Order: sequence, then C-alpha cells, then structure tokens
Amino acid sequence: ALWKTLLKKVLKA
Repeated sequence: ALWKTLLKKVLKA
C-alpha cells in the first residue's frame, strides 16, 4: 500500500 491503501495502512504506516 502507498497512497490509495497506505493511508488506510498508514494507521500502521
């Protein structure tokens, strides 16, 4: 993930 999912993953970056 990196911008369309990494944001959702961003919680766990």
